[PDB]
Amino acid sequence: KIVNIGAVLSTRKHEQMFREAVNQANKRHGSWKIQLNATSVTHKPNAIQMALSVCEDLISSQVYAILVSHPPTPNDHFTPTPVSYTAGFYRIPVLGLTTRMSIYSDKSIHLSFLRTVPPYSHQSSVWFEMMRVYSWNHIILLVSDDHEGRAAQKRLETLLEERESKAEKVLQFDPGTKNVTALLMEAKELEARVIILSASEDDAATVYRAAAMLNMTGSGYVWLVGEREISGNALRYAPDGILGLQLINGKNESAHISDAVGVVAQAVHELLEKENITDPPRGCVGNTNIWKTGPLFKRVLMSSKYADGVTGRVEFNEDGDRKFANYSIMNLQNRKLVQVGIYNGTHVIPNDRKIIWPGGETEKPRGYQMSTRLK
Amino acid sequence: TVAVVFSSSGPPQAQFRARLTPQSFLDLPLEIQPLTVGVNTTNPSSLLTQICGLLGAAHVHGIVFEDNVDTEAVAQILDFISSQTHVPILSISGGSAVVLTPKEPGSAFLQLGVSLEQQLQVLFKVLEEYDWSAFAVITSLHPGHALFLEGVRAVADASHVSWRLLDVVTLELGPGGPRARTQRLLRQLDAPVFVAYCSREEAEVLFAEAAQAGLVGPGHVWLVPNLALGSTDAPPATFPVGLISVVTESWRLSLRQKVRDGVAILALGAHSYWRQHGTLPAPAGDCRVHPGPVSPAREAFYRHLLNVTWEGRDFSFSPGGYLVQPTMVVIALNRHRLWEMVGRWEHGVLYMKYPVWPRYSASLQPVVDSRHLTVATLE
Ligand SMILES: *[C@@H]1O[C@H](CO)[C@@H](O[C@@H]2O[C@H](CO)[C@@H](O[C@@H]3O[C@H](CO)[C@@H](O)[C@H](O)[C@@H]3O)[C@H](O)[C@H]2NC(C)=O)[C@H](O)[C@H]1NC(C)=O
Ligand SMILES: *[C@@H]1O[C@H](CO)[C@@H](O[C@@H]2O[C@H](CO)[C@@H](O)[C@H](O)[C@H]2NC(C)=O)[C@H](O)[C@H]1NC(C)=O
Ligand SMILES: *[C@@H]1O[C@H](CO)[C@@H](O)[C@H](O)[C@H]1NC(C)=O
Ligand SMILES: *[C@@H]1O[C@H](CO)[C@@H](O)[C@H](O)[C@H]1NC(C)=O
Ligand SMILES: *[C@@H]1O[C@H](CO)[C@@H](O)[C@H](O)[C@H]1NC(C)=O
Ligand SMILES: *[C@@H]1O[C@H](CO)[C@@H](O)[C@H](O)[C@H]1NC(C)=O
Repeated sequence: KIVNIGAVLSTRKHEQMFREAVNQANKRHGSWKIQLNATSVTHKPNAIQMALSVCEDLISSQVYAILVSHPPTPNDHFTPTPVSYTAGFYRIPVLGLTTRMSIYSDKSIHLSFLRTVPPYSHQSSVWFEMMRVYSWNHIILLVSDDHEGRAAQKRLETLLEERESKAEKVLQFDPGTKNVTALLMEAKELEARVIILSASEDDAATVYRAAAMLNMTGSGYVWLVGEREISGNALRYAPDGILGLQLINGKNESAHISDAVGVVAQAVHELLEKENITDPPRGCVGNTNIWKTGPLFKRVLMSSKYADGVTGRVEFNEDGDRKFANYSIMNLQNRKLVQVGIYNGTHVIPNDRKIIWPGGETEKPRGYQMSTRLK
Repeated sequence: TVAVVFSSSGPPQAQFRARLTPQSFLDLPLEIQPLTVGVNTTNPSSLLTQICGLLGAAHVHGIVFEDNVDTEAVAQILDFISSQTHVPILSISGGSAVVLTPKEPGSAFLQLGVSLEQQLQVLFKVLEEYDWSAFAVITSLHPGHALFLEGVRAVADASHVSWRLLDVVTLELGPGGPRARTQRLLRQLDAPVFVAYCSREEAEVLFAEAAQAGLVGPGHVWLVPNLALGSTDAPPATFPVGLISVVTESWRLSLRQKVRDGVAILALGAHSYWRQHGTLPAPAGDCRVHPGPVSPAREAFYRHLLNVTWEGRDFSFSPGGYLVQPTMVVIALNRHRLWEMVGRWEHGVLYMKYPVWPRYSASLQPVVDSRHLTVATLE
């Protein structure tokens, strides 16, 4: 039989790069039983035009799976949503391989959606781990008000309540808001001396500037942030010594395609060795009934382990996301990011360099300076 | 201007033609001349193509939706459309009645229903009134069950009862699955009342297993939320007698009456704007051609549309787009396989009609108890 899968990509060169990968995938373990195809489209400015073009792709092929990317990001959020609503109507399993928004994990809204990269919510796992290793026990949290930030608040709390630590003074602020010094002053008389930031590239620049007038960047105090906090217009204003972090091979946009076709190909062979495969419907128009075996496809696709992954081991969790991902810690010295360690799945192993704390010292500055003057 | 969309029909087209001419049907003080658009075979292509095709002309100032139940994916599409074209929309139907909790940051979906938590609030009033105070929770692996499972534990803490819950069970109830494993978990159960949460397709499978395991007779009674029931009127087989579910006030009404309520909200909100700020907020909506960079004026009309009272009812909405404090009712399945209104819930206090639960039997024939007797006193 002929199994047809499609994808949506950015550049025509990448689309041809995609087709080359499926050819090598076919020659890897293929046979005379089932053969494969590929089909590709390109982005458009108006999302409504994309949605119509999405099932212009669908009428032309018995699509079994879709792929989506957003290498050009005038809107990093609204680019991969039109494909999800259109394909999710027929339970077509759509895979996304470069998108880090946390909204796409709520499966009640998006019925079928998978990933090959963990989102921003899973970032706080490394934050808590560094706390245990470095023995920091009094933290100040600082988060935005959008759903992108509120997810981090819940993630840290359940990870800390398992040991009954109860982090103190979680502060919120409206996104896109200037003059946050009315909020920082409330965090000026607090005992804890370590701040954890999680916001957007536009808000992070403001708080970095706002901290310059409060001596919040001075010695004794230690900052630690997320991936998006130090990649953008805010890096120029960032204070030195911020122990940020990054992804190992994110934004590659090329190794993911090789990984995505490998896991998909293993799934279609594993599934087709069964009964009652019925094929998807032909046509955006003229049909109203969902693919009768769509949920079955997503069910088997969840636990499909993959060994020879260019990015590494590929596996999925209960909600659907790449688990056991890699994280590479940074540190800002003389306006240049330098690696100071590696996070590998569960633990952290730093070596080969000495961490430069923001004040310029060379000894680990502990927090919790007991305020002698009481109220 | 107000638009009306028909998205599902066993052809009422006499009623559709009845809504063509009446530009003076309503008594609301506004230009309520409606334009109607019909839809056959609702789907992402036809729904998207026709919606701004009609919006491309006549400068309509809002849309009103209606469709059939058992379709759920059409809920997000309407939200997606309103995020771009920046036009307020209102859904009064069964299909898009179920509430989506996360909505797009700049959308104006304005759903018409009740949240999952609010339904649980009314049920626990019923449960405590008869003082059953002991239940077991059964949920399938349906999207959104984790949200529901937090509802019971949170509500059971903000109350003054022991609320001795025995156990919680989870089991896959699709077309394919191991019935023996579910049989093992079902037979190993003992509880007076059950609170189950499942979709309609799971419900038929679940209650089929219930009778085989002997969990249907007068020794038990079931509670399910608004989702699990049928369309509204024709319950299938295997639904046990004595079912309980909470449904909003418009449970029993005519489709033509619902539309008049829908147009009333848009008309009353529009006229209320003219009195306060003035002169008919700018009605404008466009499809793909340069849509929605930012909304500095229509967003101000959004707030005016939230609070509205009409014909002695309160329709105040929440930023989440679902009704706040509606006059919910409770229905039950009697011994004629129909639905009978049992008790209202108005202004925070729960009324009733049966002082005691009549508990049926295998073949009607009401069951009545020696140890229970009616006492008459005075002050
Ligand atoms: C295997 O994949 C190939 C390559 O995608 C499939 O050929 C493609 O077939 C579609 C359907 O007719 C063609 O789409 C049409 O293209 C014209 C070009 O102007 C366009 O105007 C139409 O609106 C329509 O979209 C597509 O062009 C064609 N591919 C190429 C490179 O020409 C083939 O059918 C697949 N076969 C199987 C069994 O999966
Ligand atoms: C009921 O709804 C009306 C309808 O708009 C509300 O009118 C708003 O009133 C507030 C009060 O200052 C203004 O700030 C808003 O701008 C008004 N809406 C506009 C101009 O679109 C009214 O406030 C609501 N509540 C009550 C109690 O009447
Ligand atoms: C706004 O910024 C000014 C800086 O000139 C500051 O004095 C003022 O306190 C800020 N506003 C608030 C509410 O703190
Ligand atoms: C710290 O801030 C105070 C006022 O907030 C300012 O007067 C002082 O100069 C700052 N410290 C330094 C070292 O600049
Ligand atoms: C992306 O990943 C591939 C494979 O890991 C690697 O060869 C390549 O150098 C990376 N970068 C780019 C820009 O392709
Ligand atoms: C990524 O994590 C794996 C897991 O231990 C590790 O072996 C590898 O060196 C890490 N870095 C890569 C693949 O660049």
